[PDB]
Amino acid sequence: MDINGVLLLDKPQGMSSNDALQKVKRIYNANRAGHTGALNPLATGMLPICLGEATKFSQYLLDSDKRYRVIARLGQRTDTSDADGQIVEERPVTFSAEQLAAALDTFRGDIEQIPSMYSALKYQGKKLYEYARQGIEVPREARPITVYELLFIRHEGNELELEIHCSKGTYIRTIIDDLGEKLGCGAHVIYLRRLAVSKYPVERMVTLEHLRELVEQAEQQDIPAAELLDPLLMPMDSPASDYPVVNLPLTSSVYFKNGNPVRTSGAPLEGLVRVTEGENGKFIGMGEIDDEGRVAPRRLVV
RNA sequence: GGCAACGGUUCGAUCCCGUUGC
Repeated sequence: MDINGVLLLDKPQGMSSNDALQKVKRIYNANRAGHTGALNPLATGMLPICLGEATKFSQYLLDSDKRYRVIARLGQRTDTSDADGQIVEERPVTFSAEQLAAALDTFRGDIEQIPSMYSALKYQGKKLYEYARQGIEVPREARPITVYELLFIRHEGNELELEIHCSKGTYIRTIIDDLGEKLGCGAHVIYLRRLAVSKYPVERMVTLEHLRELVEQAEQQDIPAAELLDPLLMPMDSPASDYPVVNLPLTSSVYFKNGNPVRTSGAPLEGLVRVTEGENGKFIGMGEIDDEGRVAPRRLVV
């Protein structure tokens, strides 16, 4: 009975995202597990973990929006754009309040971004950071990201704190390093927390220690860790919740499950959709409307 | 299932996802 679902963990600081994933994977004794977007060791926040069948639809989160809380240290520039690196430049913070508003505004809307060499973006088979750590630079191509909202939380001393909502693949890290140059002093990130991923309730987040407490509480009360861990998970189809659902009668789905496109009533004129079966409205996987208007299976649950 | 190339995701994912080849 492999476990399937989504766990909204709150990543501990100074831990790599893969490490958090493995510990969660082991804790739930799940055969398969993947995360839907990384968080740097320094950062903390929401890191969705897809378990079992859920890993199948992880691309949808991977591509959704994320909201962050970040504090930057003005006057200093690091080689990795964050506190976890060596300082390469240190200059006086001398920008006027109005110079700070103009800048914060240049990063609003649709913009192009050249990510840090210290990232997992792939170049010729290797991770960019691999070249970095070896003291090598490679040409990068500006990527198009979207800043939905930028919030000026404050500005005290050498600190500037903001909260931003952005599209997938956004390196707030780079905005700070970029902004640091616009202002004239330099700037690296010292605090980073992902508040949300897509329309996910921060109220469902749980910390690694909290999971470890439930496990402990389980042996103690002599009950299966599952009876406590399982309820913390979101449904496996949640990653595709952003799509229209469609139900098929047991009769129409037996064909669907054999890779056969089928016809139904309330079937969208195009795009992806979640497919469910008769009564319970049980989820059986992702479909897509083809040229003939039928609902063609694309990825199914075993 | 698997193996390989390449890409994705905010950096120490071989491990998760996708394209392609076998």
